[PDB]
Amino acid sequence: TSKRRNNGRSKKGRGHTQNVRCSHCGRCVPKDKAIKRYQIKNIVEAAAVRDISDNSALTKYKLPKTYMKLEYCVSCGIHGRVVRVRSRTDRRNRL
Amino acid sequence: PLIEVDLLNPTAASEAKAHKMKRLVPTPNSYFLEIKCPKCGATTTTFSHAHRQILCQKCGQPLGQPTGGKLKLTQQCKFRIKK
Amino acid sequence: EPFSKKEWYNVKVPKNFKRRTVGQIVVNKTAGTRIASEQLKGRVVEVNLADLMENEKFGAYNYKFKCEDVNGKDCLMIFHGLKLTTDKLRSIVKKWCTLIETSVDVKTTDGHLIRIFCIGFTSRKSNQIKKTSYAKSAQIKKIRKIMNNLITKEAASRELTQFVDYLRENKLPKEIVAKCSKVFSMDNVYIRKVKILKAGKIDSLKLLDQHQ
RNA sequence: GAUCGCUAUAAGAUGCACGAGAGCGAAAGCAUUUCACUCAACUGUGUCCAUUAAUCAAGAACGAAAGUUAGGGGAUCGAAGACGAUCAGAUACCGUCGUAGUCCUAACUAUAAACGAUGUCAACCAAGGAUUGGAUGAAAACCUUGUUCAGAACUUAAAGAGAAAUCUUGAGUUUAUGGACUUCAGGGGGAGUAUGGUCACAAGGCUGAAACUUAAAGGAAU
RNA sequence: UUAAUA
Repeated sequence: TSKRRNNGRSKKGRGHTQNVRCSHCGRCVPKDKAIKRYQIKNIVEAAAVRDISDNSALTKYKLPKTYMKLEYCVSCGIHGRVVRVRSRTDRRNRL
Repeated sequence: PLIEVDLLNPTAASEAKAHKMKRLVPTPNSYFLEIKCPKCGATTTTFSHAHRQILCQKCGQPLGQPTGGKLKLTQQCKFRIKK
Repeated sequence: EPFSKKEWYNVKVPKNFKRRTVGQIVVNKTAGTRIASEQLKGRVVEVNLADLMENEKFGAYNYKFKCEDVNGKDCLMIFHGLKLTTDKLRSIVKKWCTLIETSVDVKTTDGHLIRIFCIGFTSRKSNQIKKTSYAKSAQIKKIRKIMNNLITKEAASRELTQFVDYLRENKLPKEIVAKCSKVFSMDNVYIRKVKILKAGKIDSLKLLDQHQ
């Protein structure tokens, strides 16, 4: 029956939550049920950082980063290896 | 509780910690006090948890402000507990 | 050849900034009923603030200017707006804190009508142990009303040109933090965008005062 | 003269990041900030009444989405439909276009995996750490701590229960069987079907069998 | 990308 005590959600004291769109499928998933991951990366890959820094017109300009929050449905979180299927006794670990 | 204490003779500290109703014999946490006026020498007796502006009987150096559970007496108002 | 008819004009920003020339802008040469000085009348130039001041402590601000006349191969610019750099705006949004946003419509002393946007964030404390730092709905409205009133006093009293140079000094963000700290712990206060809702009247002599 | 780039406009819709096992609400549900009008609850109380209470056939308000009626709006998406691919075929999945619809106002409809699949009220009840809103001491609104009231939760159990999964703010206190009240079920199908009654503009909703058929259908775990 | 049946 109940594979999870919380039913796979994060909703406890309410009846409805708004929807969000899967970043890969475009599916509609509720805000709590969606798999939310955060990403902070530089706009230049590790190979090209040296090339840009060589020929630059600015004194010591610091390369900016990009920040975006990605939300995945369950199907596209498992398939994209964002999350894995865990053991029956290891499902309970929340760290 | 697994460890148990006497239910007829609770300690003075234990009864003080408990809720005002959940004591052995329920007692109020409030009291009646009088406030000497900053302006004059008269003492006005009033409830501890008054729910209105407290004025002197002489003038009205307002002596207290009602704030959701206990009178907010002015910093210069001295009081004693009426027993 | 496509560039055979093209001309390059020098761009001049007002004297408020350390750097007076920011680049060159292209326009086709004149034609029958097409004058380049007439065509370079609605061009908006966007340049970083770390270039107009020649210091990189101003790098997270983009400034925009419009052209008001062509004074002999020179486009005399006037201030058109300012906006936080996209990387900076998204780098100051922490997760477990309350975000406070506001916008004010202020009429300057010299007649310009502008819109100013302010952002803020409830912060942690030195000895704070609990993870979250949220504010009640009462404290948010108190903070917003303070930063709404405080930003209006500093902006309405001064003209558009001197108010913009005031924004370069951190007095306003520092003063907001030092006046909303008696309600809640605030750390990051920035003016993310300034618009110009209604362009006030300008004169050539006033513009000449603005340009040397 | 597309895609692309800058600048300007005017409607529709939406309300990112903050946004959480956080809050509010009887449930459905509720997210730009300001001002009003309300409402509810918690806490505080040497304030008042004095049983006014609990659960409730009949009956009555609210009831997601879709759907219906009549105006306005008609951006995006898009049941139907039309193309192009894939395939043995593809009326589908993939791509392009696109009507009703999606949005607002007034009136219907009254159904959902409307779920915590766990009725409402009340008593007793093992160890914790944390959090939301108060009251109260200490430490100089914010924050760190002691106590206590209310709320959504979480962890441990060699204990209690259960067929087990699991439950512990109960699914415990039950063959050592009785705290109060209401609703529902009686092997699987036929079947929420036929007929009868009633509600609705309609789709449909509420009530609701029988003949016949069959030794299994089903639940949790290895 | 496609992969029906006993």
